[PDB]
Amino acid sequence: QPKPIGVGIPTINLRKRRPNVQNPKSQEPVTLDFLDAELENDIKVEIR
Amino acid sequence: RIKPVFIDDANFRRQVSYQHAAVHIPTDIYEGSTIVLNELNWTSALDDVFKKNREEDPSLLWQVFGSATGLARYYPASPWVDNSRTPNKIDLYDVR
Amino acid sequence: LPLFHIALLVLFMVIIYAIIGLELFKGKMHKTCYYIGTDIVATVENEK
Amino acid sequence: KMTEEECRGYYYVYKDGDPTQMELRPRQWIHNDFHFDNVLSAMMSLFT
Repeated sequence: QPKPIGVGIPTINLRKRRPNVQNPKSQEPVTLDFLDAELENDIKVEIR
Repeated sequence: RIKPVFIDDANFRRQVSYQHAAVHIPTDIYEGSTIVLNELNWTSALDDVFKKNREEDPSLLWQVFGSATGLARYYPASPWVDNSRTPNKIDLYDVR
Repeated sequence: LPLFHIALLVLFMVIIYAIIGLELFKGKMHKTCYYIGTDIVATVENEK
Repeated sequence: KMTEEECRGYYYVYKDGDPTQMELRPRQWIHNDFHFDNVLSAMMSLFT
């Protein structure tokens, strides 16, 4: 899908976020491995 | 400056102008240095190649020259998503 | 040796004014203008 | 920026010293208020 790959659990701190300061959004690529887009056998590893 | 015509297009879900190339300069880089005004002077020769590339294959998406001084000259011309200060969302995009 | 009585008169004026201010302004400077729902104290460019 | 030809354009300032909370400010070549250019200004500065 057209959405950034996630890492870990997100934890935001509301109490530290000024209302109008323009925090950056994202710059990472969408690098989704093959063995993480399907169910992973022992045969699909050898095909990969 | 240039005041572009900006037809609305598909293959780009926005309004583009096939007449000239647009230029992006990082927010904290003065456009008016001698270095910047010398890149805008010799990169102007790219627009004929931009147009000829696009006329040989009309299904072509962005073409960009990203320069080592921070500039990015892309074709076709299309307004940047963020004006730095006209809305309250400032942009940090460096081609480098 | 002569500056004794003057110092003994200053030590009691400081002690009297400490107690007066302790009576009047004790525990009054403890609220301030935070941003709403946040722990970032709100000020302007040169305002302490 | 160290000369007047460089001190043009905009720049980012970071509130609270936080690299994710910034603001655009036009940068300007500012002269001090008590400077030493002529002897009248130097005399004012030395007075203060």
